[PDB]
Amino acid sequence: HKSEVAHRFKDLGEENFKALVLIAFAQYLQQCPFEDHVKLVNEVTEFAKTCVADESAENCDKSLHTLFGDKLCTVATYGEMADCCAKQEPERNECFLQHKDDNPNLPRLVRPEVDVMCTAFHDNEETFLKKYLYEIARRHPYFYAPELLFFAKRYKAAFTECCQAADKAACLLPKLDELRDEGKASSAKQRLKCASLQKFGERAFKAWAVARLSQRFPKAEFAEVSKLVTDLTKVHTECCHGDLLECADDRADLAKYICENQDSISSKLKECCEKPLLEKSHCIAEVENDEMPADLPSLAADFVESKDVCKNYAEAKDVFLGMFLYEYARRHPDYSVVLLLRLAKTYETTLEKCCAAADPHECYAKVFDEFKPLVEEPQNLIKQNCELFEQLGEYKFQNALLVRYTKKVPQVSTPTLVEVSRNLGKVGSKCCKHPEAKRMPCAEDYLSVVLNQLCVLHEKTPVSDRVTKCCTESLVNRRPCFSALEVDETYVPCTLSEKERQIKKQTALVELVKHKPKATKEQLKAVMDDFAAFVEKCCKADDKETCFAEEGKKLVAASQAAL
Ligand SMILES: O=C(O)CCCCCCCCCCCNc1ccc([N+](=O)[O-])c2nonc12
Ligand SMILES: O=C(O)CCCCCCCCCCCNc1ccc([N+](=O)[O-])c2nonc12
Repeated sequence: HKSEVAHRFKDLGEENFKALVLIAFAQYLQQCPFEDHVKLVNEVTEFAKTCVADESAENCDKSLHTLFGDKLCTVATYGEMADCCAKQEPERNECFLQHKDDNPNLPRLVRPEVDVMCTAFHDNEETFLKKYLYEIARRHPYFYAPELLFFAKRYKAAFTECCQAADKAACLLPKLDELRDEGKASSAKQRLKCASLQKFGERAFKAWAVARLSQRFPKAEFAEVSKLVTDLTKVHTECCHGDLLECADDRADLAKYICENQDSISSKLKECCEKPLLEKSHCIAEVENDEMPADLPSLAADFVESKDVCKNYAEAKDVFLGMFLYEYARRHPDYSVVLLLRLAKTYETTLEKCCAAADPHECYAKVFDEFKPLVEEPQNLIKQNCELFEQLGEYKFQNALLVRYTKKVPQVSTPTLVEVSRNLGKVGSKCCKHPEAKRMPCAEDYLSVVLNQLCVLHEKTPVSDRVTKCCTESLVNRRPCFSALEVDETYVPCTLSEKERQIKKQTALVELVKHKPKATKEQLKAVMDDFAAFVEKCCKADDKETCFAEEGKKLVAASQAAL
């Protein structure tokens, strides 16, 4: 047991050890140069082999925070992450974490042309892929390191199969702009999992987990789900605390376990558990929810009618609420996790109040009646925005929400709002196409992450106490806290693209609603319609920028005159 580097090296392999170590160095020291990290990665990788050969060799006994911190401390003074070294453990590693730059300073990543890129690769495949992990982990310091190993293998395959194609650009770019989209979503989706542990606790995270895993594996018993939750919570605690080697291994041992215990988990993991290691864990995560068992008793007899309701609750409070979550969640694949958790806390309060009572049954009898307005509230919201999407179209719909929510929160920065609206646009596409039954959990997967992305950015750049209240108040009732955000008060002041030529128009309107929030949907559409007539006329004159300058600062006091 003596060595922890060795236990990892043996388990993960030479190739993965090197990689996860590079991800971890880039995640802690984001501003530090590429060539310097590789130097250190190799230094510890060579050292780890030393310990595999002899576990009782010098400094092999040391923990990975003591080891990776020291190596990282070799130049780092860095700047605020300079004093992180003085701290001298467990303060040293704890420092590195709180100091992770979510909103980086780092220069914008500019895509060099196909032939240019295919010759940095091929020639030096090695440092090429090692640059990919370096640049991603830097700009995404909560990016699921084991997931990023799978992304590097998808990036290598898009290059070790496209640079050798008749049409190189048509091969590379549709897969390289897919891989780019898929990783931005994975960083956001994991940054929320982390926030759920850091800003809400182990119990909230574990509750989300019990709900979700119960929805996915309804055939599986309660003791089984509880095993997976316990293991899953371990992987993410480590992965979120920067123990990238430990969790990567624990995610591997869990993928393995699921595959050897399918009978007691699901039927839908057949091909998943035949796939290679990195694909395996990813497969199981994106797997389709299994069928809920045929027959099954009504929750009421076990959580309302039973005399032992307050007995089993006072005895084991968390187990009984876990069983409520498990039993409700598995019967409800149609409900979102967040929703199922509201019903669990709602129930928790009815028990906390009623089991103190002289007649608990006559007190908590009508509890499933508190649940109806809770379920109905989002059910109605989806088949509303879906009707509005089918009506207005992706662009117009986004503009409806952009205006609405800029009026509600002009404090939240313009690009956070434009990006928020553009994620909800995807709810209109991707989620409304689905039938009723699949739509609601589909909806939270873009909302949860976009409200949390907005929340996370609000730490580096705080502007409102009102927003900060929702970003903390509660995990689950975050969505209604933003929906019931009435507003604030009286403290308010040519071509080249098409998809982005829309954002240019969006960011403008967002700012326009920032300035004049009293403007009516009549006024705002009248200005944006006369905006369309500005670009249309000027992109067809034979004195191009002469029209943009003179006829542009012509509607400036025709919009400001429409006040
Ligand atoms: O799923 C993985 O992360 C990779 C593990 C390997 C695959 C195992 C099977 C799938 C388990 C799915 C459950 C994921 N747990 C989660 C907990 C808490 C929050 N939260 O926001 O509070 C989540 N948001 O999205 N997911 C969350
Ligand atoms: O699990 C749950 O019940 C919770 C999610 C249920 C799924 C609901 C899907 C309906 C369509 C919603 C689309 C419009 N809504 C919103 C836009 C913008 C912001 N913003 O703050 O910028 C919002 N905050 O709240 N709602 C927001």
